[PDB]
Amino acid sequence: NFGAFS
Amino acid sequence: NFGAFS
Amino acid sequence: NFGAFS
Amino acid sequence: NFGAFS
Amino acid sequence: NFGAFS
Amino acid sequence: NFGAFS
Amino acid sequence: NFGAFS
Amino acid sequence: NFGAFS
Amino acid sequence: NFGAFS
Amino acid sequence: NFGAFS
Amino acid sequence: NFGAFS
Amino acid sequence: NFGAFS
Amino acid sequence: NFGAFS
Amino acid sequence: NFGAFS
Amino acid sequence: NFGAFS
Repeated sequence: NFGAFS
Repeated sequence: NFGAFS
Repeated sequence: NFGAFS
Repeated sequence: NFGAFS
Repeated sequence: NFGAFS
Repeated sequence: NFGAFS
Repeated sequence: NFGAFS
Repeated sequence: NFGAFS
Repeated sequence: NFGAFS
Repeated sequence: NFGAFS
Repeated sequence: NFGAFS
Repeated sequence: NFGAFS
Repeated sequence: NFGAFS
Repeated sequence: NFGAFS
Repeated sequence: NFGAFS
């Protein structure tokens, strides 16, 4: 799972 | 799962 | 799953 | 699990 | 199984 | 199974 | 598990 | 199993 | 099992 | 099992 | 050469 | 060469 | 060469 | 060469 | 060469 600016 | 500016 | 500006 | 600015 | 930006 | 930007 | 600015 | 930015 | 930025 | 930035 | 959101 | 969000 | 969020 | 958040 | 948050 990857979140950036989210 | 990938989210950027989302 | 991929979301950008969404 | 990876979160940056999220 | 391989996922990149997904 | 292969997913990129998906 | 990895969190930065999150 | 391989995940990068995912 | 291999995870990077994931 | 291998995890980096994950 | 591959560019996405770049 | 690979660039994403870069 | 690989750049992500860079 | 690999850069992430860099 | 590897840079993360650097």
